Amino acid sequence: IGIPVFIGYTSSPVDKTAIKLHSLADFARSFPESGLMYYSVRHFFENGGQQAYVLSLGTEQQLSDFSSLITALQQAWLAQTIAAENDITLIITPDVIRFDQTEISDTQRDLWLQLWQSVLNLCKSRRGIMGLLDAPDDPTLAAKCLQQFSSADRQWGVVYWPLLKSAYQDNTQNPIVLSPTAAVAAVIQRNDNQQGVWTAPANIALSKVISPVRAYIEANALFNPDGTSLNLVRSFPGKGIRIWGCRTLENTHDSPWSYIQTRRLVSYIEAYMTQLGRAFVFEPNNAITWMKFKGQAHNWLRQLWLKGGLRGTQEDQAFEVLLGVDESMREADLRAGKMIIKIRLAVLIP
Amino acid sequence: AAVYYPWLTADWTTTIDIPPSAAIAGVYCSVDSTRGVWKAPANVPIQGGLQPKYPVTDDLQAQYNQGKALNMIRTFPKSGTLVWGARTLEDNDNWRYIPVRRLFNSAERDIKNAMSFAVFEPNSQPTWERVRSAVNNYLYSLWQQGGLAGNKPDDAYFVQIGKDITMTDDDIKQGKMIIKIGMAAVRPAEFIILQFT
Amino acid sequence: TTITTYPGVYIEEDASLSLSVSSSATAVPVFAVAGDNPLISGKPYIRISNWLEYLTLKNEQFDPANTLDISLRAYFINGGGYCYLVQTTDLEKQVPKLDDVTLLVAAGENITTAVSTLCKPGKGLFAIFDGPTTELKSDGTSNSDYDPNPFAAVYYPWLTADWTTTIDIPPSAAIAGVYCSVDSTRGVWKAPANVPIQGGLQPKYPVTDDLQAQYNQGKALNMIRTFPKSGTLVWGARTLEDNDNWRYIPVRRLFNSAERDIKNAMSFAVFEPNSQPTWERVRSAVNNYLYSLWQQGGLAGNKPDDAYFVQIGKDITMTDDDIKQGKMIIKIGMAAVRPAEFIILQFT
Amino acid sequence: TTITTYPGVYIEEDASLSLSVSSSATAVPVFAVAGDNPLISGKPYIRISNWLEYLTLKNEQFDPANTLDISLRAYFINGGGYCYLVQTTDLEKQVPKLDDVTLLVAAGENITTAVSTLCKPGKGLFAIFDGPTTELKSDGTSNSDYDPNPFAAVYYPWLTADWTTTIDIPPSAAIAGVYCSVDSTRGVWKAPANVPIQGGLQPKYPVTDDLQAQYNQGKALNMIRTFPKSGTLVWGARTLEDNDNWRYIPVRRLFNSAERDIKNAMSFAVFEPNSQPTWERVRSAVNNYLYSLWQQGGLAGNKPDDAYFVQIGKDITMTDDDIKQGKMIIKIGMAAVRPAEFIILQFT
Amino acid sequence: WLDFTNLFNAGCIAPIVNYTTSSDALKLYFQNGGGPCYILPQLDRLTQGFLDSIPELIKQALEITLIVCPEWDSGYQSKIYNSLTSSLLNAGYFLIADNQDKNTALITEVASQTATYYPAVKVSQLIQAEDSQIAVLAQLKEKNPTVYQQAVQKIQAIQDEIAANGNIIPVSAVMAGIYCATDASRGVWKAPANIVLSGISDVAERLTDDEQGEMNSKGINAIRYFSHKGFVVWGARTLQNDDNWRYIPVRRLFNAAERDIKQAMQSVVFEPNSQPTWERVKSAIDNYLYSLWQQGALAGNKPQEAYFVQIGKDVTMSDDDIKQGKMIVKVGMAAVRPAEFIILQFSQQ
Repeated sequence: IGIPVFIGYTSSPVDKTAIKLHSLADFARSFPESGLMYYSVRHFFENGGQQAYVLSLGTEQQLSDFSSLITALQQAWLAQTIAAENDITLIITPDVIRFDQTEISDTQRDLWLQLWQSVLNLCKSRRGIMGLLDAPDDPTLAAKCLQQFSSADRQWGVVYWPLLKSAYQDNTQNPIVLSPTAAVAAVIQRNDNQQGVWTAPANIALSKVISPVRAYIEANALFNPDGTSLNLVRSFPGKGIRIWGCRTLENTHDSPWSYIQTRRLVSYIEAYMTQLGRAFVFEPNNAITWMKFKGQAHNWLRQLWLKGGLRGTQEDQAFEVLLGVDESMREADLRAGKMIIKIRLAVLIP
Repeated sequence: AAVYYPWLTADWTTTIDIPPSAAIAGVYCSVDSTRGVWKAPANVPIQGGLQPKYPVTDDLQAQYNQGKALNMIRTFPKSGTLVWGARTLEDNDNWRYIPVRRLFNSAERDIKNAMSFAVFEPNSQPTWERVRSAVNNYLYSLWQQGGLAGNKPDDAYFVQIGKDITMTDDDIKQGKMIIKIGMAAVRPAEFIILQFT
Repeated sequence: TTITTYPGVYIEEDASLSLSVSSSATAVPVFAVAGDNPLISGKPYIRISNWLEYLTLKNEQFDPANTLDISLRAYFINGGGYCYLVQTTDLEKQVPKLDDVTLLVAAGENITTAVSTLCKPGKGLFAIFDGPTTELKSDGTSNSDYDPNPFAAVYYPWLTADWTTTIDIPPSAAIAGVYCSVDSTRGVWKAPANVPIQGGLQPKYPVTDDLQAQYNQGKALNMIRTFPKSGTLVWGARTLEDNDNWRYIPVRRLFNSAERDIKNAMSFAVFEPNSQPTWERVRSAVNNYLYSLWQQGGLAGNKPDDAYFVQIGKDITMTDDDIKQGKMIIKIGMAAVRPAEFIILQFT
Repeated sequence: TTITTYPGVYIEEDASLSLSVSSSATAVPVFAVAGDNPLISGKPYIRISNWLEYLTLKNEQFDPANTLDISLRAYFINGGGYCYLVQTTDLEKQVPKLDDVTLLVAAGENITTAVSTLCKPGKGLFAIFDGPTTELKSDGTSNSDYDPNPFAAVYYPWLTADWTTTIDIPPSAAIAGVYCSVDSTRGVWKAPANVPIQGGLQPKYPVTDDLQAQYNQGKALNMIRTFPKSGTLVWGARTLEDNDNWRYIPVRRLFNSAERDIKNAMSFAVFEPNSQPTWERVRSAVNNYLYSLWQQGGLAGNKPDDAYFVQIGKDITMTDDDIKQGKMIIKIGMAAVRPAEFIILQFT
Repeated sequence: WLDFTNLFNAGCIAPIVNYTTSSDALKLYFQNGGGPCYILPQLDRLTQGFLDSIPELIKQALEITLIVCPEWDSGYQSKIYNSLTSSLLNAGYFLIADNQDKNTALITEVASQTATYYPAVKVSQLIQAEDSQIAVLAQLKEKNPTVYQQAVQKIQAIQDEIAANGNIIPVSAVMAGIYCATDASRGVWKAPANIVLSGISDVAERLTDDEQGEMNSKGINAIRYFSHKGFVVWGARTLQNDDNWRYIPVRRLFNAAERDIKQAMQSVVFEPNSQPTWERVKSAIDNYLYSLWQQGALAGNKPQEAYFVQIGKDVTMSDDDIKQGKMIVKVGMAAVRPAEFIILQFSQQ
């Protein structure tokens, strides 16, 4: 299941390694209260979040500027730590709020693109890691950034907009503005447990949110049918605050990665197949081994199909596994010592 | 021959590290008794609770896995210490893997010992029927256990002996009986490739 | 081609291209603005998505004396979407820079030079003109000023409303709004005629049935007329070219949308290998798109092979030397559906 | 001939020549500029790729009083591509130095000396002249000045437009635009006549049906006329030579492209061995190119042998003494298509 | 990239002063999917001895396939390119170069084995290194601050010029990563064009369709920006403009096939020259080519139209060649060319 990690500056300095948190008491045991990322951590837990990680680049007081934050995110040690820690799945950086939107110049537009690229670089340390991204406050700059973003890792990026205000208050009575990334991350964990990975985390109610920091009408231009669209957090008349949108940063309309559930479902299938395949690393490459691998894979895929995870009326259209001296490889492949398994899938559409 | 790296260390070791070959020899017997000689002596744990002296990265092993390869003993996060790699010192397709070379060694040794009881027997048809049946049964047993690859037995092995099949008239007059044996040894699935659509 | 170098498990994903055609927006207009207007001065273009948004960009109240305001409110009251504002002297530069632009709207000023240098085969643009402001001269010679361009249409007469005081709304402003409403409801292949004007606008002059017949040939003038039982309607869907290929607006606009959709789809298959597997994928993608149009009724024919055909192959469309020079040639035939402009009833 | 000198494996590639003919652009013009023009002064030539680019090279606005500006904007409004600007006195020098040039355009000034020395058989060039600026004299003798060159054509009369104030556009400027549009759409073999003038230009003098009939023989004048239903059209596609071989512009221009394309292809076989294997490859490459032209409709014939023939061999085209002197001789025949200038309908 | 950092000092300053884009260029190469690579560091002044040893050192590393010079100076690049002997590139090595001008193409010893790209790319931030990373600065500071101030002024002088003119990185380093990424995803036969560049800020100069068409005839591959797609590679042509070696995938596919077959034949270099040997040799090559055809690397409906192998006593050799020890094998491959131009012909039928 998706286990998010929080990257940000923390008032209490700690080592360069992450920590494991299962409840706010453990968070209080390691960290002091009051702070932007602590408030979001509370928001994540209060929405239904079970467990998450926290990583600190430094202390809260050493915030300098946007370029300093991006440069700090580009250090090598963070990539190794998330790569080493196996169960991390999502990346969250709520500290982007603390910086003002002075102008809409090319200087600001490029900086937002680098933050997206830098986070996506961190997501490529291991396969299956999804990144949750933020967008500039006004729709004009966000639309400019969406159209002008050029990267081959658009498949792994999900962006939410706009910022959110919650009932939490500082010593001064001002509503705390929080990024929606923390809120959705709890929803994914709830959706992963109650409904599973293959259920889209959209059309679902959030909690303890007063109102989006901006309105509905200004957000019409951000959504786009073909590609480079956003996901909207939108208030409703008589239905509460809702999450409206489940599309990633993928551009091509035909790609199956245009939805967050499809990309995560395939990666979830990939993780088990790698786990299952490790038991066969040096097995003899004959008919007995192929039948054993086919049986285990077919049974697990059949189990997933009966939960509605795959699009199909019979088994054949749902999935297909090929493994043998034919239809998957040749005799020269056996002498080379490699086994080839071909798996076909049919994902759902939200 | 095969080479194993690195040297192993244990709690009882004080200043001299255990050579890897000593522990690997024990692994050979355990794998042979449980799964068979044709099974690769890799992806199996070290029973002594021994630890490698140096860690080997994934890419570093990839550098030494070609040509005169060095089979590696590595520690894995969820499986402990395992033996990784089953390559010999020759990279050709015939003898790239340890199990293929060791399987032929056992097959040759077994048949050679069996054939010493039929040395000075008459060299005629009745003897050829008996030697052909004995070798066929031995190879059939290996194919049943999965030591040879093939849908049908004739796709896995063949045994030839006769007056006009393997030897000539002059060979018989000179006291030579010639048997040709072919074998399709099963090879380890060193790499597993998964492709999705 | 994964290279196996260390023992383990390798993960591969299919990277072969998946090709399909997607329908774009076929009603995005561009409005022409005079030089003296302060809103457009000092900027390449302005994108306006709502009538209220235009007022937000402005700082005054609604002005019935400026042609820009009345044209925009007439366009929005008839339905539509976002529109661009471009200086007339900058049309030849900015229009090619905007790949989403579909319609070029005169908006009440001379854009004859821009149309001839922009609306060309393969460009995907279409133009809407404004008819003469005076009485329709009886003998039928009030068409000489126009150029017989098959990518343009002229509408007559200028419209007036209650809020109008002394300047009449150009017809092209309201017609552009009608184009979006018809396309969204019935489709691009539907004729943008026999439909009402939603703004409650009234034509400045009445047009008799016989007078329309005089101007309905050759470089015709599509007429906005009032009917006793149907109110105000748009009558006539003819372009400025009278040949059978491009006589009607829907046929010309349908090809514009089809070419634009396929052109965008093929940009994802430019440097792909030029062999049999690629030809099978492009053939299937184009066939599905044309099959969808025939199902909706955009193409005429009892069976699909009677309405369209797609050809691509090593000996069908290109030769051996064409492949060696990096040319992929696809032949596409299409039978567009035409309006039933005249209905003839005969009884015995 | 790999030399085996050490034990090992030897790698080499086949180096036999591969020959193919590629189609070159057939509408690249060169414009003549007066000496006093400051833009051309101090430079050999200027290459202009767009109308906006020409204004960028200039520093003033559009001037309707300079012949250069009106000619270029008339050329681009009718379609076209990159063009070169050369001084008239330097035409004989710069033109042979540009191998992509196809057309020579008078652009409203005398280039008779340059044309006579440049447009010769095998050079691949073609010239477009300007007709007299006065009334067409009735007796038909207003043609003594022009030289009967089969590589040149004359167009009458000069054109006028709304933007023109006191100087009329030379006809050759607009016609050069028509050549590019016709070549791109229909092919170099199609007559550049019976096609509209896209710029909204009007002829200065009307030409009656009888008057054109007087000047359509010998050193003919192709006429630009206005028709009641089709607007302004180009009428006539005759050169200045009236023999059957080169009477029509399409026949002369089709050959000009054919020799240019084949000549470029044969530059890869200048020093190849003069034996049978080379003859087979040269014949196959030329046959494929000519077969492509016949498929597109550029050559008339029921079967390929009725449209073209290629001959090359040891006893077919060249002798033993020809080979020993380093001569390879290829004979090429071509049945070019011709315009249907007169259509005669007979009823019974 | 992590391996490079552990072995080399990443920075924008060459060892002592000179400005180097090599560290930044290598970062872009790994950012665009590049795999393991080889580094040939140049030390001190550019002597003639280093030039002569370049072909020798490359040949010792048996796996090297592509040659890239990630330097920014045009004069330095020209010296490196000319140092590559014709016998080196003709042995199965491909060179990737950066054009210095839009109008004229590069001059290369082996035109068929060279790809040229234009324009250069821009990045926002370079790699800045502490004084302990620059080789001769921390030691120099504590020993003599006077000369340290002298060097820092030149370092600061270099720093602001780069910021002023923009951070321009040669594009050949980026393209090398695209080559490996394409070869991992699709085959070597797939053209490396139409691939989105990653981790870039802007191109040095924007290009139009008309301008690119001028260069594409000359053989200069362009980097174009498209609104619907971003920054992509638009061009897959080498520096030779004949029918055979015109597209990069065709040339590089042959290099792979020749090198693979040549390496396999090294175990046959003294086998008996008789019929049984020819049958084994023919079968091995036939299976290799058959596998390539099924992957889509060769054009043809049946194997007889895609490839052919010929070896025999009277079909390829003769009695004298056998007596002299020659074994001749004929291999024919019909590679697949990219569809550089898509032409849509719409008719109203």
